[PDB]
Order: sequence, then structure tokens, then C-alpha cells
Amino acid sequence: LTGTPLQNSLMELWSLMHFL
Amino acid sequence: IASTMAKDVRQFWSNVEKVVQFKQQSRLEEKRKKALDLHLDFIVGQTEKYSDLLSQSLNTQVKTPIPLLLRGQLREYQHIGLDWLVTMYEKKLNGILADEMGLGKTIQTISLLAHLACEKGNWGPHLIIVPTSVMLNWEMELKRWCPSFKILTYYGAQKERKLKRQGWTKPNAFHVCITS
Amino acid sequence: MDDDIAALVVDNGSGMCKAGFAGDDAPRAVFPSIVGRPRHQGVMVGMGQKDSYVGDEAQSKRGILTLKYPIEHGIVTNWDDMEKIWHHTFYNELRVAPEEHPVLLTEAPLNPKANREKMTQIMFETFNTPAMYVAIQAVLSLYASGRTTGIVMDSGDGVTHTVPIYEGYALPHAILRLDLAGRDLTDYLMKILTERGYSFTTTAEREIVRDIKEKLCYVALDFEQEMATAASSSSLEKSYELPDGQVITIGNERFRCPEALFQPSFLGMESCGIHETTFNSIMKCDVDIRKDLYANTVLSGGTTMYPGIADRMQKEITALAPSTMKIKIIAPPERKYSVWIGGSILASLSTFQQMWISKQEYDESGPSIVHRKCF
Repeated sequence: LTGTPLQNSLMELWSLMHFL
Repeated sequence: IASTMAKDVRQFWSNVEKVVQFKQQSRLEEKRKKALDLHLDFIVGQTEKYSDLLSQSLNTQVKTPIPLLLRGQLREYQHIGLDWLVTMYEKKLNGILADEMGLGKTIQTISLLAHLACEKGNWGPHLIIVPTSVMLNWEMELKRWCPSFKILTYYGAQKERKLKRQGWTKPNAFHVCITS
Repeated sequence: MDDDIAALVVDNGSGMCKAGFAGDDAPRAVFPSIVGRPRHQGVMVGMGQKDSYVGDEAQSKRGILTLKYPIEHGIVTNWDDMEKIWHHTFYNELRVAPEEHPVLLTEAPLNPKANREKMTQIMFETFNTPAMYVAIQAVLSLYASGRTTGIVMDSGDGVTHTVPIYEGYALPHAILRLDLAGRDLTDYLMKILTERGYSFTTTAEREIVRDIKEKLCYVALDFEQEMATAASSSSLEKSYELPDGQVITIGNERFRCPEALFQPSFLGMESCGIHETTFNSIMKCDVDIRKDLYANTVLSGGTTMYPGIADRMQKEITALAPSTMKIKIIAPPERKYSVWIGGSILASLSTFQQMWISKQEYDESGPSIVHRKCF
């Protein structure tokens, strides 16, 4: 559950997706 | 004189090896670049294929009603998100809810749990990891909307945590755990 | 000194002068080291009567000029002719003023102290060079190869030298010399061609035979097997067109001539071959450095341009050296210019600016300053 947009870092996006 | 000569030549060949290292780094970056771009199309294509496969079974119109465990009504967008989460669960995918703050993501997750409990018979041990500032808020929202879940707030000193963990492995000891 | 003034580099082998600027990838001029003088007065009426000719200008007029080589076996024997060659290099080949550029001259190992002092005097008094330096050919070849530890087998046109170097330390006690080079190889080629039936007796035909040597000769990996193949088949023969259009056939001579570098017995010299000389030098060297001397065996000189010479040296040094020593022969494609390449590298390096012999140091310490500043 996230309240902020995932536009800060492709590395953060990849981490969140791999965790998903 | 010959040691000065050797030092000069060693510095020169260190520069030469630096040029060679620049070359090899340029070649690796290419491999890094194509490797990054190649797997991107792979992970993206796979994710999009799984989502398209997921949206294929939608009837779109919401199929899930307000489960019996809810004591109040759900908003329109909340009900749509509940149906989407139920579809994600039925098709065995994990979810990311990016609704703006204040739209009741807590209520949406609680309604998802209500559906899983009523229609699927799964009231698991459902772990919920939240900031320490909202543990009480989540507990109160659960007690308010879904009163049938056994809530276990994991807080306190080590001794209190050990006391709470004593016998927590037994079945049906708790349904939803809330930790930080 | 202005940092924008590039220094000059001059490599004077027994048969070739290579002159260029510091920082360039190849010498700008490469001309034969010879001085020609008219044989008879009045033969040049209308073409310009010069008291002497140098380089290709004399090579082309060899038919009417008596030619002399001021460098014999890597040692200068005619200082007047050497001054003439340097003048031709500076004012005709490079077309520059030597008093405006430093000069890094290459010399063979064990160069006489008198010769070094005379070179310094000529450079500081005749050409008025602002500064100069003298470098060893083998050390420059090693630096061009890009190393400071290893053994360099530099075979020019008049002499061959096996020079071991450790961290730039050209070890005098271990340097070995051999009076066998391209000149003696050309003589041997003339001899074997006369034996085969092609008689060359004039100095001009000597150049044709030298060209045949440079073009068709090669080092064989197994001399006995190559001789057997040449005797049992003609596949090893080649055709060569003379300036008059006659096509001659060169057979086993192609590899019998360069074989003299490994077996001087063919020429009648009671001396070990180049591989045995390199091995003996590595032996004379300290045991702790023999591993690196083997691993960094470098080839240099025009005579080392024969195809297969590197493989033959590899084979021989691996058969002669202990089984625990990893042998590696280094033969750069441009090894014929490694001397000048290393000279230019050392002259362009900034840290080398403190090594030059300045006009002030010369005027203060006499020509002997070479024995203190050049090593």
C-alpha cells in the first residue's frame, strides 16, 4: 500500500516489483 | 637514473592500461546496456502478459458484493478496488494499491480480508506491517469494520513480546497480526 | 625551455638512420646510413657537384660514387661521415634547426666512452643543440614494447646484442654481443646463390641480393625437416624478377641464409647462436630475475623481421631453459622501429625533462657529463 508515486528511482521500482 | 627511467615507463604503461580499462569499460557498458534493455523487455512483457491474462476473466462489472463481515457500506471506488483485489487473489497475483492518501486503502484491504474470510473460508494469520504511528489506527479500523478478526498487536518490551509469542503458533490463535 | 617544443629522436643503426619527433607514432625519416663521394672529378657536370652524398641520394648514385659506412657493428668509425649524416638528417630529412630542439640519440650497448664524449661534443659544439641525451637501443626497444624487465635480442644490420634489463637496469656483465647481422646474412645469401648458380659480384647486385633476403627469406621451425622438404619437393621455391627482367628461382637458400643466426658454423664463426646467447645472458643474470627475463623476452631490430624467427626462438629457449620457466617471445609487428618508438616515448614523457644534458651542464662539466647523465 503506497500513498506516493513510484517515480523517484527505477531501482526502487525494481526492488518493489521483485518484492511483489 | 635507471630507476627514474623505470618509473617513467611504468607511469606510461599505467596510462596505457588506463586506456585499455576505459575500452573494456565501454564494452561492458554496452553489454550492461543491452543486458538492461533486453531483460527490461522480458520482465515487462512477462508482467504485461500476466496482467492481460488476468484481465481476460473479468465479466467490465464488479462481481464481488459487500461481504457479510462488513457492518457499513463501501464507496464506489472502494468497491471497485475490492473487486480488483479479489480478482488478483483468485488469479494468484500480488497487489500494489497506490490510491492517494485518504481514500481508505485500509478499508479496502479490510474488505479484501472480509471477502477472503466469508467466501473463501481463509482467515489466515494475515501479517500487516505498518508504521508505528498507525498500528493503533489499523487496530481500531479493524475492530470497527470487521469485528470477527482476532487481532494481535505485536508491541511492547522483549519480555512482553515473548509472552505474546508464547503459544502463538497454535492454530486459530489469531487471525490478523499488526506489527511495525 | 618551451613545453611546446618537441624533442628530436635519432636511431643510428649499423645500416639505417631513423629520425623523427618525440610523440609521433613512427619515424618521419628512415634512410640508409652511408656517405658517397665522387669516384672521378668531372662526372657530374651539370647536375651539381657536391663534395659528398648521404642517404638515398647516394644510394641512387652508387654506380658513380664510392660509399662508406661510418657505423661498423654498431660503432661509429668515421666522425666526419657521422656529422655529415646528422647534417643530412637535420637540414634535409627533418628540415629543422638542431639548435631549436633537443636530440635523443640511440647507441649500441657497451659504446666506447670516447665515442660517447665525441657524440656529446659534436652535438653541443657543431649543431649547438640546447640539450641532448643518449639512450641504449635495447633499453629503448624494451620501453617501446612497454616493459622494464626482460631480455632484448636486438639484431641490426651490423651486430646483434642480447641485453638483459631489470627495472631499466641494463646489466653490463650480462650483455652479450655477436658480430653477425643483416650484412653478414646478405653476404651468406650471395655465397649460397653463387653456389646455386646465380653469381652476384658488384655492390649494386649486393642490394638486389639484400632485397631478395628481406623479401623471400624466413626462419624455419625445424631446419632438418625444412631441408628434407626442400630436397623432396619444390613447393618451398619462389620466383624473383631482377631489374633486367630475368626471373630467377630461390629455393632452400630462403631458410638456409637466416639459419646462420642460430648456427654461425655455416659462416665459420666459433660463436653460439642467438638463442644460445640469450640463454647464456639469462644464466649470467641473477637467479631471482631469470623468471621475468624469460617471461619478457623481446625481439628488436630489422634482422628480427624474418617470419617464424619468433617461433624458432620460443622453441629453442623452451628446450634450453628449465622446465619450470615459462618462456614467452615478444615480437611486435613494428619491432623494426621499436628503438625509435621507445626513444620518442622517453623524449615525450614529462618526467624525463630533468634527464636531458643542458648546454650549461655541458659547458661546465665537459663532454664527460654524458658519463654522469646518460646510463
